Amino acid sequence: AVPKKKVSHQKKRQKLYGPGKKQLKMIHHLNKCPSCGHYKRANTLCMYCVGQISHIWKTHTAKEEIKPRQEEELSELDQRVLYPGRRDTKYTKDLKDKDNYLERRVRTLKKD
Amino acid sequence: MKVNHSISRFRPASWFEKTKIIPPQVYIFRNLEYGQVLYSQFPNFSQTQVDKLFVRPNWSNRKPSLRRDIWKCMCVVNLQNYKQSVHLYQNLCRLRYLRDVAQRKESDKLRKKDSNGHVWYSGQYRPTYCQEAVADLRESLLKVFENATPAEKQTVPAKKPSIYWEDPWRMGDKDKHWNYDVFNALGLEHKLIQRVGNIAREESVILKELAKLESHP
Amino acid sequence: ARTKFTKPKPKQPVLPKDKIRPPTQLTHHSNNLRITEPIPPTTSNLRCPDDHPLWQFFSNKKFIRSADDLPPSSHIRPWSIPELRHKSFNDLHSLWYNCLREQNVLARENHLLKNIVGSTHDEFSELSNSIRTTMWQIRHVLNERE
Amino acid sequence: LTRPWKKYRDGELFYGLSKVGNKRVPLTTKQGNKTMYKGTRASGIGRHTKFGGYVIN
Amino acid sequence: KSRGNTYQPSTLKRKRTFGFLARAKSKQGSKILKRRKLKGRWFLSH
Amino acid sequence: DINVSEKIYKWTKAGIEQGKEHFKVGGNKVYFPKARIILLRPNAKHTPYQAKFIVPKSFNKLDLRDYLYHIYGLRAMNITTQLLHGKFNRMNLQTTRFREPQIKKMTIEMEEPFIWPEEPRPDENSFWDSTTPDNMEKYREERLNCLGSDANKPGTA
Amino acid sequence: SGSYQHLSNVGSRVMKRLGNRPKNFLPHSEKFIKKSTPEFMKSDLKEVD
RNA sequence: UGCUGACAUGAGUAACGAAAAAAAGGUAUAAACCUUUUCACCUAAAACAUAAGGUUUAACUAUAAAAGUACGGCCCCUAAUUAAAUUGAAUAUAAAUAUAUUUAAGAUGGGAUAAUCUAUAUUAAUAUUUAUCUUAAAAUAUAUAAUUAUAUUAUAUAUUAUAUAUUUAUAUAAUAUAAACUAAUAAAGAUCAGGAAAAUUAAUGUAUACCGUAAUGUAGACCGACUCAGGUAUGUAAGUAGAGAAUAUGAAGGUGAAUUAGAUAAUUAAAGGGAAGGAACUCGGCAAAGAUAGCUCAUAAGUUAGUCAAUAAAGAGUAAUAAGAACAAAGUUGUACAACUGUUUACU
RNA sequence: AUAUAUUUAUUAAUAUAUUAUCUAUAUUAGUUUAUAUUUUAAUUAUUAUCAUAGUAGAU
Ligand SMILES: [Mg+2]
Ligand SMILES: [Mg+2]
Ligand SMILES: [Mg+2]
Ligand SMILES: [Mg+2]
Ligand SMILES: [Mg+2]
Ligand SMILES: [Mg+2]
Ligand SMILES: [Mg+2]
Ligand SMILES: [Mg+2]
Ligand SMILES: [Mg+2]
Ligand SMILES: [Mg+2]
Ligand SMILES: [Mg+2]
Ligand SMILES: [Mg+2]
Ligand SMILES: [Mg+2]
Ligand SMILES: [Mg+2]
Ligand SMILES: [Mg+2]
Ligand SMILES: [Mg+2]
Ligand SMILES: [Mg+2]
Ligand SMILES: [Mg+2]
Ligand SMILES: [Mg+2]
Ligand SMILES: [Mg+2]
Ligand SMILES: [Mg+2]
Ligand SMILES: [Mg+2]
Ligand SMILES: [Mg+2]
Ligand SMILES: [Mg+2]
Ligand SMILES: [Mg+2]
Ligand SMILES: [Mg+2]
Ligand SMILES: [Mg+2]
Ligand SMILES: [Mg+2]
Ligand SMILES: [Mg+2]
Ligand SMILES: [Mg+2]
Ligand SMILES: [Mg+2]
Ligand SMILES: [Mg+2]
Ligand SMILES: [Mg+2]
Ligand SMILES: [Mg+2]
Repeated sequence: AVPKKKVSHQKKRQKLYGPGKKQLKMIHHLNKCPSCGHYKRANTLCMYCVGQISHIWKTHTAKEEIKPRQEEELSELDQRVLYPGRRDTKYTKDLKDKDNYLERRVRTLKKD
Repeated sequence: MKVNHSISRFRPASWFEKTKIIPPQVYIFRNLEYGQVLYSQFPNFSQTQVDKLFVRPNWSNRKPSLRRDIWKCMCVVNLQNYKQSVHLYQNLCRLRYLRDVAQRKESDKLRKKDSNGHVWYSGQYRPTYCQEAVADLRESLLKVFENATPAEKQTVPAKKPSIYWEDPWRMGDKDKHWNYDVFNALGLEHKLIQRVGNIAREESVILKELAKLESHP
Repeated sequence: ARTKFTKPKPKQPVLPKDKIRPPTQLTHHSNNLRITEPIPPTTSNLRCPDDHPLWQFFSNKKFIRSADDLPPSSHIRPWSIPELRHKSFNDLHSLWYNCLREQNVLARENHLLKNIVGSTHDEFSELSNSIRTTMWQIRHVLNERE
Repeated sequence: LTRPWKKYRDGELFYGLSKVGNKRVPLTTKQGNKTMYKGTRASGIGRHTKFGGYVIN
Repeated sequence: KSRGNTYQPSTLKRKRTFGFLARAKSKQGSKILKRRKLKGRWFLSH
Repeated sequence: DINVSEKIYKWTKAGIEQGKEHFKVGGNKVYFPKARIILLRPNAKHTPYQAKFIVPKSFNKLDLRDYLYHIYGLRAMNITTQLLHGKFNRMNLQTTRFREPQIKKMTIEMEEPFIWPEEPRPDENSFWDSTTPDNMEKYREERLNCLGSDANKPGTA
Repeated sequence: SGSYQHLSNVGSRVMKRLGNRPKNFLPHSEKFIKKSTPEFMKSDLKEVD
């Protein structure tokens, strides 16, 4: 149940890169988005076109933010004396830097 | 053995007049760590009142501890009659129950929410509770007075109800709040608590001395 | 355990209506009591005086002195031991506490700078050290005099 | 996931940097049994009473 | 039963039986205190 | 005739009325103190009638009351101490660990409210400008962590 | 950069060791400081104790 | 089976460590972070308060607030015990040191006042553990001061009406559910016979020291190499139901995880059902299956007389007569060894 | 009870929508329950979850 001899360069390579199943395949099923105009996968939907429509829904069916009447009537001075600034920890500071561990999808290339 | 003290039960008006321990008035205390507020019928408060007031404690409105070092008296309201004092105490407690259990959803949207959607806090201190107590006291007082208002001399001109804050800052503006005609009808006066000695250290002597003055007769 | 052979327990006794003591309270809270928005405290109700002693912890009522406001190093020099020898105990006492008062002001500024901004300008630190030099020079003169 | 920016195990601790180190550091006030009393040279005034109080001299 | 948890911390015992005074107030304790000092060790005792 | 607490109140009232100490002056006279106290900005849990200080560690509650009255003329009615802890720290994992200094802070209740001055805008005070130091530290960490091919990656400093 | 270190002197032994580095091994630290600073406050001259 | 450093093979293989999740929005950056709703798990805990411990990990640098009255340490006092301490010459001993007496230290323990809120200082004089049984009487129901049966055996504070110094306190008289539970004297059974130590008045006096206080604390915040199914002290631990802190649900709270998404091949583990046989299996009924009350009756032989046997086996009473939660509840006998309850090989 | 339309005269009523079936005092110290007291604090019908797939009978 253990290797009896070190596996040579030849055996290792032909085992991993030899067969056709282990090697990844060319993506031949790409089409042109009827709406976006760019590349898209066959029998799927264009993410950008889907994304922008979802954006339209979001901005037209968004719930108004709850802004209590009490807060907007306070002067800057009362806000400072009543809601002083506070310092954030390393975990909290890193969490706000969301551009270092979250990233948006990439716009697909255009198909002619 | 007298296990039961003056503060164990809820003392009605009949008890107060027979005993006459204090003039008709309701003390309002605040907590200096969690920022919560406790309503008391006496200058002293114990665990029974805390339990009867914080019935629905969660990570935001945690149940406070009966550690006297972090409780301070915020406002002492004096009322013309003992019936008024008892009626105010009941009204204040009802709002706390409504605001904590019955109508928590509608109370929440009125509170100030910071980023992440939580109620604003600097540590475990949330000022919204103190502000809520002031607003509830104003509303309870208004509902207390509207029920009974002789508008005349029944037997003797009643003493003008008054209010005793620690500092004028705690109460809101005198114009957009605490300016309804009803209060002016009874001549509610906004007065400040005597501030010479160690307030917290010598609160008991202050409250009695203010109690004697309140009972002018 | 609640077996199928269990029978319901008898109902609790009930005091007859003719002997029940009337409660000491009949009226209660108001059922027309509505929730109002919180009322914040406002500083417009305050009268914070302009002569308030804590102002001695600030320089000309300023949060933190800038480079221009701070006394430049060229124009300044700490006292010298011979100079202090020509001073009476009362005057040396007066100088000591004046040194201490500005030391408190500079300490407040250093802490604010080094705990929030983090800058290493240490202009305030150097000024405090110069005052500290004078303070011990005063102490030396008194001991030598005694 | 305690830290959303660390999806996989990288050896990071739950808190702090190292779980081990010197323990021979001098004692302070905040640490010790409930009967410990370090002190801060801030009280050399008065005399403890027999009951367990204090009397300012 | 499971082992490995032989060290159960306690500041009182740790200081009383391995502390500085727990060794500075005895002949044998002093000897090891000075041996560590001669070797140049930073942390003489607990 | 009267309780102890009532007498304490009377003494404080008497002191204020006569323009004299509202406390009892001790007999150990310090003629040239070297203690410095740092004023601290208010927290949310405070009121405009209080003030917080970073006092020396070996500083009694009575000491601050005398310190304020005799040097500044400010009278503190109630003084209360909060002594903080010291977290373990190490500039690098190779060095010995030692606790951060313990800082003693006391809060005082006063008679005349105080409101701090407005903080400078970033365009007038050279010292009060947090962009430069934070930017340098970001540059510091970036160049200490760039190991291999990340040397050519553009920096955000 | 809140550390409260300026208000006290804790770790005297460690601070002395760090601040009194052997002179033979200064080039070890000189490389560290140089590689970790912007070009517009760095001079090509050796420092002085 | 050489020492140290670097890099290979096993190999992009095993594994990602008890588990319920889903949509919308922060955000045309999210399975993993935050919010709202739905669903679910823990609920005599995975909740709430704590002790010890610890790289402060917390709701964070502007940060954990105490004269005391249930707030602890600190301080007074000591137990087990400890001590380069004290006693021509305490005793003994190759040195180290040991012994006896004093003194000092040592909590896991003891320490008056208190919401009608309380005052600790200086001077002077002189209680091991354990139960609330029986009779009595009042009061109640059927019957006729006689009899049967029945809750109660003692305190805990409100109201009404009277008498005292004069609306403050006491006293008197009458009214006021049941089941648990709490501290105090009461009364009393057994032998296993149950800690040590530190006054009252009279006058004067009190400007209230220092430390602890965050969060985790049946655990991702301590001991276990690990964000380890292991170890870790205390009090509450909603209701419904029950003898019960068992078992079932769960109000409120917390929570649903450094792995996800599909088919679930052979095979493995943990479970459910199984015709006709029913131990033929197997070293060996190992494993699995088997419960006709849980309350009230009844209960043999033997025997050391102890319902030991015994929760005896079978049996009976209570709606069940086809069944429908969970938990408690798993037969009889002969022989060898040992009287019995207990202890033992941390890890065969 | 609030809000919008209609009728009536800001009261009352109809229609619609939303929300809730709480709470507080007494019965001698604490908890639970029960009753009386205060308020407006409802009955039905059909679902759902948990108890081994809770369990039995079918399929
Ligand atoms: Mg107090
Ligand atoms: Mg601790
Ligand atoms: Mg080990
Ligand atoms: Mg030992
Ligand atoms: Mg403290
Ligand atoms: Mg070799
Ligand atoms: Mg393989
Ligand atoms: Mg495989
Ligand atoms: Mg796998
Ligand atoms: Mg999303
Ligand atoms: Mg259970
Ligand atoms: Mg239960
Ligand atoms: Mg907890
Ligand atoms: Mg002693
Ligand atoms: Mg103890
Ligand atoms: Mg804690
Ligand atoms: Mg806590
Ligand atoms: Mg664990
Ligand atoms: Mg550990
Ligand atoms: Mg629930
Ligand atoms: Mg938790
Ligand atoms: Mg997991
Ligand atoms: Mg079968
Ligand atoms: Mg069959
Ligand atoms: Mg066979
Ligand atoms: Mg066979
Ligand atoms: Mg078996
Ligand atoms: Mg027989
Ligand atoms: Mg069983
Ligand atoms: Mg035989
Ligand atoms: Mg045996
Ligand atoms: Mg046995
Ligand atoms: Mg064994
Ligand atoms: Mg469940």
